[PDB]
Amino acid sequence: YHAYVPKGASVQMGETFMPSNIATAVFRETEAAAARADKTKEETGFFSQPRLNYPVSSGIPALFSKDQFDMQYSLFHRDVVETLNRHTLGTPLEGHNLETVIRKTSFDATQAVAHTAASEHFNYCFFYKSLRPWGTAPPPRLREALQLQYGTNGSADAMDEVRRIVWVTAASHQERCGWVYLVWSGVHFDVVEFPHGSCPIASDLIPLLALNVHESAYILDYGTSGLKQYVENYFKACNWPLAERYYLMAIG
Amino acid sequence: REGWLFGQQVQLHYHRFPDEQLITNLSRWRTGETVGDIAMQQFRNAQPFDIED
Amino acid sequence: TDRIRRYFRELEAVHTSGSASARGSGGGTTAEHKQQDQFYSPENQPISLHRNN
Amino acid sequence: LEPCTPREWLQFSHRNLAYAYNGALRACHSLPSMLLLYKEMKQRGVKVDVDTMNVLLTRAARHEHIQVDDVFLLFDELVALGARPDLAAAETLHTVLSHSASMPEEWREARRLQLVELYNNLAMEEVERLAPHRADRLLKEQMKRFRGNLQQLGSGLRPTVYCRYLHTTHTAAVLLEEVHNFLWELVPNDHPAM
Amino acid sequence: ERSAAMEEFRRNSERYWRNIIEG
Amino acid sequence: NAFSNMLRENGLHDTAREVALCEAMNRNKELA
Amino acid sequence: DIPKNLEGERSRRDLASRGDTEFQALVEFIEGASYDQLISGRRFKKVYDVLSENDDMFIWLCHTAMSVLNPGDMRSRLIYNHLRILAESVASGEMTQRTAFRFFESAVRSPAYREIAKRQLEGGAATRLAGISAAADVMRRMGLTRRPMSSYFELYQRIVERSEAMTPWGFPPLFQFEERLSLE
Amino acid sequence: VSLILSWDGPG
Amino acid sequence: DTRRRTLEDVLKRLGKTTRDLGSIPIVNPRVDVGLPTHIKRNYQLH
Amino acid sequence: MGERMRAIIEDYSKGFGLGPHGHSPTHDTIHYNTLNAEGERVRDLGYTDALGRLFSEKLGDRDVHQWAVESCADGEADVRQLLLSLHEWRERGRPPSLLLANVLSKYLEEEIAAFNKGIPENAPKLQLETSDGTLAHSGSGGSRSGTMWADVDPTTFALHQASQSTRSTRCDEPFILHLVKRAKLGECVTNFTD
Amino acid sequence: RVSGGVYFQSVDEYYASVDGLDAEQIGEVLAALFPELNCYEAQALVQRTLECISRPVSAASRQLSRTITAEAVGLDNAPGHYTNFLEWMGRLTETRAFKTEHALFEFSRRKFNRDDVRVMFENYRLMSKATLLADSADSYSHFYTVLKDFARKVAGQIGVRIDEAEVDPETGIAVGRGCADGEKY
Amino acid sequence: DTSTLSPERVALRDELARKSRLVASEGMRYYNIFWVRKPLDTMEKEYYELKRRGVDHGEAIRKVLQGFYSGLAVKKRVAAIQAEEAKLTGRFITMREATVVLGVLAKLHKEQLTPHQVSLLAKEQGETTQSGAKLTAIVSRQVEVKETANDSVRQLREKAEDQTGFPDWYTGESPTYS
Amino acid sequence: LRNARELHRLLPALLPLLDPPVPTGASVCAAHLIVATGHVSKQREPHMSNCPVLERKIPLSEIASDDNFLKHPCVPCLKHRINFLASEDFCYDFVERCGCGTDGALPPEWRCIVERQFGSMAALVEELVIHASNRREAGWTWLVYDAQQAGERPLLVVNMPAQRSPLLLGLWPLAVVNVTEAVLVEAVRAESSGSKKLSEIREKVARDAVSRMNWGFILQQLKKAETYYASSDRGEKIRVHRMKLEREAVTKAMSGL
Amino acid sequence: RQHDSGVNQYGLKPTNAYDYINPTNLINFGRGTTF
Amino acid sequence: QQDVDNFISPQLPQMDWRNMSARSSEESIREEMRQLAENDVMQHQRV
Ligand SMILES: [Mg+2]
Ligand SMILES: [Zn+2]
Repeated sequence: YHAYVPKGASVQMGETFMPSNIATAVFRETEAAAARADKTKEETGFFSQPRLNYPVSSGIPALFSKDQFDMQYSLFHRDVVETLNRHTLGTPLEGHNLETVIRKTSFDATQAVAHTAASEHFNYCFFYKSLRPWGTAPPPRLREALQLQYGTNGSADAMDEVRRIVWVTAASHQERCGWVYLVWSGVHFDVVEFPHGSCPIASDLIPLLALNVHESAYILDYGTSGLKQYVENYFKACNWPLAERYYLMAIG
Repeated sequence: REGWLFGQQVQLHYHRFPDEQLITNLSRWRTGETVGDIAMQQFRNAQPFDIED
Repeated sequence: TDRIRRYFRELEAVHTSGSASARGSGGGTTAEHKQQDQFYSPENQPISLHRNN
Repeated sequence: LEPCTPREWLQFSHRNLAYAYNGALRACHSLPSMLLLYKEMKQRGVKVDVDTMNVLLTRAARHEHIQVDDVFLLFDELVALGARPDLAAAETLHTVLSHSASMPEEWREARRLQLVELYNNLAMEEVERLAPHRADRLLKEQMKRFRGNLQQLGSGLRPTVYCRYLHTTHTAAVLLEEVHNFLWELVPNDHPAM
Repeated sequence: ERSAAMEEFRRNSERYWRNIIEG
Repeated sequence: NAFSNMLRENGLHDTAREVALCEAMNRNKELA
Repeated sequence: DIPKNLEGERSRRDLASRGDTEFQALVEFIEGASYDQLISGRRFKKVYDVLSENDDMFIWLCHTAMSVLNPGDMRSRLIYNHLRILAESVASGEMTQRTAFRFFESAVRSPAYREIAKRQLEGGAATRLAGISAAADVMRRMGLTRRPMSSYFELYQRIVERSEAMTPWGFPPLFQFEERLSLE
Repeated sequence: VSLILSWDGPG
Repeated sequence: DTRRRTLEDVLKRLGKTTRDLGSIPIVNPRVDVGLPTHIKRNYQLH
Repeated sequence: MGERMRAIIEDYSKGFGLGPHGHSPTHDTIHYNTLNAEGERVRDLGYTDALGRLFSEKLGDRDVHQWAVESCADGEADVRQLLLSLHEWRERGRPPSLLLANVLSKYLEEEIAAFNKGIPENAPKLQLETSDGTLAHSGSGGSRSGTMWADVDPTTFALHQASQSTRSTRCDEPFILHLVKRAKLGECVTNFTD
Repeated sequence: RVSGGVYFQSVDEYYASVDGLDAEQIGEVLAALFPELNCYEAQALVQRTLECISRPVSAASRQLSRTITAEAVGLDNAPGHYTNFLEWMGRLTETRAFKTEHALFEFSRRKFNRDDVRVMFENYRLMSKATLLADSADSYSHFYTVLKDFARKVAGQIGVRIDEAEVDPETGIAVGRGCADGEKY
Repeated sequence: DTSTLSPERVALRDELARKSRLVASEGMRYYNIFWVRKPLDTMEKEYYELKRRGVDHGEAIRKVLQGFYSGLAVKKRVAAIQAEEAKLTGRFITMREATVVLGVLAKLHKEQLTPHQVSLLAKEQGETTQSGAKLTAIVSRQVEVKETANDSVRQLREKAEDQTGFPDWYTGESPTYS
Repeated sequence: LRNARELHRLLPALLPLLDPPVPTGASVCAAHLIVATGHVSKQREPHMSNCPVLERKIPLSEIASDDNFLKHPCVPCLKHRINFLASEDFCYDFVERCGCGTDGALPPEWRCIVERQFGSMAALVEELVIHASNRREAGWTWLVYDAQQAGERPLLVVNMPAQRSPLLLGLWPLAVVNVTEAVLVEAVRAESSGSKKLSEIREKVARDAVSRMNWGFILQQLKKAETYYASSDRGEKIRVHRMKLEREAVTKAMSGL
Repeated sequence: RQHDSGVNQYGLKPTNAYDYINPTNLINFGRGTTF
Repeated sequence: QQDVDNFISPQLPQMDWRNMSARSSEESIREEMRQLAENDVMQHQRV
């Protein structure tokens, strides 16, 4: 039955609390839903939004309400993908990897649209892959690598120091449009800030963690001034072992 | 079994399927070597002339 | 096609010899390359490799 | 490969193994992976090269946390092993010298002295190489390079190398222009002149 | 485990076990 | 350069390096 | 070439301790570089024959991937099982390649097949990716190769070389497969 | 050195 | 690994082998730990 | 022998029932786990509680048994019980019994209050409350412990958290020796069967 | 228009021609020229420009980046998960095992010579029975241990022998020998 | 293999595709991307659309083609409008700057360079880039001539104050601070 | 929005370093701040050693809070933060002056110039709409005057990266539209309220920002402008400054002699 | 197996009744012939 | 031969902006459209 139930709604048990009116309204909505599904099926381009590995029907724990996250996923991001698709067709960039779109539109105007869109799509993707719903404890090997650089004579000081430096970098980005990354230069760790429409792959770093510092990201919940609280929460919900395994693959 | 023209045992072509240029060039394609590539465009689907009276 | 091949072989030839300005004690060629390859040979600058000159 | 049969003994030499190791050295992108290969080629007796010194010193002076002291140490050791310092190597040392003001002044002046010594020896060796060929223009350019790189270090070509130079000239113009060059080498550029 | 018997366990084990099987 | 040159040839590189370091040490507050 | 029979304890013991023959052949070829032996064309022949033991099996699969316009959707469990079974029957000699191929194209797919094909294809040539991912999948899940990659590599390589040939994906019916007279 | 070779580590 | 005696070889040289300690709280004879430790590791099991 | 083996294995290991897409694993046209898409989905998620690591963080180094005698005064609860339940909760990841939940609640209250301190209004909190009878953490919304899962089979969970080096190995050996061996030989010492 | 006719098949050939000049070295030149650029983006600019003029680079870094995005995007709405099989099939072309295979294939065609064999031989002799037992586990990698340099050769030169001097310390005499007709002279 | 395409269709979409290659290439440049709608089809659809509203052959064709072209016009207008913004963001580059990048790579190759020489070239190009001035003079002696140079940051300043030398040139209204 | 306080606290630490342009004074208008703080040369003023924003010891937005940095400030950082604050609230303020949808009275002269330039008022509506609509980022979009081609094209529309001011390019700002994503977000959530795709709601904000404009204000802007480029002292300052540039070319060319 | 289906151990494999009576044809043609 | 006769002139992208705004006016894009619709006509040349 899964196929036949429209995209948004949930399939559940009858409590028979339904008046006939809203019972008819529902079938109407379902009819229209079938219609807009038919048009979305043809409006589909080459690139598409990522499947989320975790249920977001409720918010992402300790971090987001349902509405915040869903305003990212199903509003800004889905738009970015619309633009990306619109401008990667009719051009030499048709039907290649996300990469070779990111990489061959780098550093230039007149492909500026395509590049911005592509790198945005990536940033979002990697952002979702960067959040593990109840949060993880950062693994020993990564803890060791991080200690050798940031740690000043304290136990796993590298963790509070990294989670400090990130806050700092986030607040030091004034535009409130962009991305904060923890990346591997190939010779060392560091925390970078990328403006909107730029990604770690265009600058050929290897990304470990992503943080969304777009204002749109924290505005529904933490308000205009609430960025510090936001980042602090992100570390309750971030995904460390990802960053770790990426790090180890970079090393060999 | 013979073709009519010169008596060939096969029907002539250069390419047949949509993917063969891609699938043949695959690691090039992931690499992004093929982006502006005009050889995989120009001749990708190119077929023989009709040599016939 | 061959025209193109030859044009771009002789061109970068003239940018191997024509890039020699600071090449005398320059980095552009290795010290060991100064050692081995700076001698006249069949691939470098033969006298003639053929009879009936 | 260690030879086994006489036929292989004829393909073998230490001086050539140098080339092989230099190749294997330019391959590695990081200093620490290089230090292993160098340790080996040092241990198994291998003739060591200008090339080896360039590819080692460059990628040592790049490496982020290197204590400048060790780069210089490494250089001297390579020289102890019979590698002939050249312009590239010395120049890398020049750059390495400029980037460390964090060292004590006695250190910086010691290594400065050594480096000036080095440039003058190189310029000498170079004039003596180029002299018999009647190369005058090229020679002159090389000398301009040496002069230039010495001035940044707050010195110049010593009188002696200038004597050796002047005696080998052919055109008159170059003679006088070289004397001129030597005098200007002493004074700053704003100095009173006729 | 912080008692004297344990302090004796570390210096000589065989006596410890022997008088554990007997005792 | 009299001293360290001798020591480098006579087998002591480290003493030679430190003595040259010490000579330039001297020269630094001789000249300035 | 008398194939041994399975027998009592010694033959099964010898099946057990057998180990990798493909690596053994290679060792024995290589060992001709030892000072006390020569380099043998026979040792190399034995190497070759163990590398290519399957060989033609791969060849067969090429044809199923590249020699058939519109072999349905090759991901669906149905056509997939057809392919699987026929492959395992080309290996182990239970069927001729010709018979297995003619089986494969005449295998049962779906009612009104052509008229459903008019809803996807113009001139009836499907896309070849599903076919190759399938034909590598079969050889992997069947135990065909000792080392896993070899299946995929050989199948891929053999296609890429033929890509440059005049009229690459058509074949004369008589020389395509096993028949009395053959190609050199 | 005896200790360094013989020691258990929790306390 | 050291020159310490396990409970194990003590048993081997007494000719006992693991069945005879039956009223003793020890289960694994090959560990290096005291009797009190052995008792605390198994405590939640009874 | 091989084919018979494969047949038996493929038959005993085959799945049945209905998957998340509503169909059997053997269904004709529609598929599950395409290109190890679920394997990766487990890779990057991981099976762990938030409660689990809050606890393992606060407790830190010190003895499990010690803490379990601490958290119980003589009259609180049987140590055997909460020891059992703790063992079954940490490894073999399970929902904690309301015994263990009450103990943990009055132990960890400051770390839970600190993890709950910044959260927005409509987002999931972390709360230990047994007000409802059942323990299955598919019941609470996963908000009881920090769990993202309804159920994880015990063995797999245990392999996962033990693949985390933080899980404490017995090390009845001399400590420093143990760590040295682990560093020098690596875990590749078991690559060898000899 | 700029360089005249300088052309190079790939990036490392350029880095061959300039000899000892790396990415970031130039990266500082471009980080000075375009002020607002980052330090990372400066090198990046160079690499992207070179890679446009020639083929893309072959590097473990770029490989990792590719893997990372491929798995950051995940499954796709393409019908057969088409671009995903594209992705995965391409990815395994750069695998260790695939390279081993390529070597064995080239081997079958007799593309080697004696020296490659003796190289393979001494690569074999270096293993213990234990090393074999550990590397027969993957059922491939031992073929890699043996064939490593042959593989590196397929997918990827001492000039003249320079000796030391043979001289009598005392008399300073050296001794050579010539011949013709094997006999007469 | 039999073309599902009836000869009329063949004539139509073939003719459409010969009038513009962009329309033909669009969906399939390299391999066929078959889960995306394609211009050739969309255009055929609205061609028949026109025909049954009684528009004739030629006019319907040029009209549909005009539709595609005006859509494309919108698209590439947006592209340029953003390209502008992104160039004055400073980290994006069109060809006239890339000529400077190729300039560097070419200069490095032509005269074989030492790392030292390179770091040098970097710092004096930093000086040029920032402190460098428009209106520079050469001495021909008596008579000395001044001309116009390349770009720099100081120049970029001077363009912001209207070459006046002062930050205050705007007499319009703004916020105030005391 | 209002930065008046943080700049009230920051400014006295900037003004002694600005005396090149002018020294300490009571009234400083944000425009002149922006332009004097606009393009920073790495070469002249670098990051002072132990720059607390460089090693990420302090965040850039917090340098206003602690006074140890206000004693010995790092000029490029201070400059950057001041630049951002001043430009941004110049924008907000400006929009509150342009955001008056009160009078629907449309001046004759404004039309007189606009139809000469665009060909109708609808054309200008459309310019503002598609320049605000399609943006590489959420910034501000400006309608400004430039003296350069001014006879030909008086006006143009520039959508500036983030909060960057157009004064920085030498253009005379006339009007402004706020597309900053605070506005997109609150627009989206004011739609689900009552008694959807991003592209079209963002453009809805574009074309309903245009209909709320006050044109009289733009008339006074444009008049102020033309008056200014008409002025004598403009020509004078130009002459005297370029005179300086010439003298400096001559002396820098004489120094090497 | 190791080689062709239409050629056995001793030569061409003799399918029609012409080859059982005239089995020169199995192995001979011309001067150029190999096994 | 070098002496007889005697490209890293730094070009900032922000100094160009006027020429960029020149192309966002639909005169020039009317132009590019006309230009590109002329050259889309199926060339038979190829080199
Ligand atoms: Mg004959
Ligand atoms: Zn600073």
